[PDB]
Amino acid sequence: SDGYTIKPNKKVTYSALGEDERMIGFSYKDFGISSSEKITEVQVNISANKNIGKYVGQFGTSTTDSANGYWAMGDEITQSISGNSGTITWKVPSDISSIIQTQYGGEIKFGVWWIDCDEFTIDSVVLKLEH
Repeated sequence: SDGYTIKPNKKVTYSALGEDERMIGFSYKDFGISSSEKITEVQVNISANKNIGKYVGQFGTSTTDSANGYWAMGDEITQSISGNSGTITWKVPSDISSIIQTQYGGEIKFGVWWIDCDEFTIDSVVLKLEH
């Protein structure tokens, strides 16, 4: 196949997150992804009880690269969502995609550096695969 979805229904209140808690992690094992498959894009679908407004954040991922601490982050993303639901997309760079570690507890992390609406729900996280 060409992708996997999880539906965590995870409520997040940005203002209640500590400085060390702003990256929300999901284990790759929850998706059912094979170690043979390469991720090209991650989508986070969110909703709120009011207009979402601006999100600023970054994604991070476990990797197999021991010399770089088994971890990589993507570019900062700024996105404005005008209504009560929307999608944040990370286009994964090829050099990161080639070393993502889905096994042995590897995680994809969704960093929220700011969000105008404060409280929101992560309705789904979608991995899109190279094909």
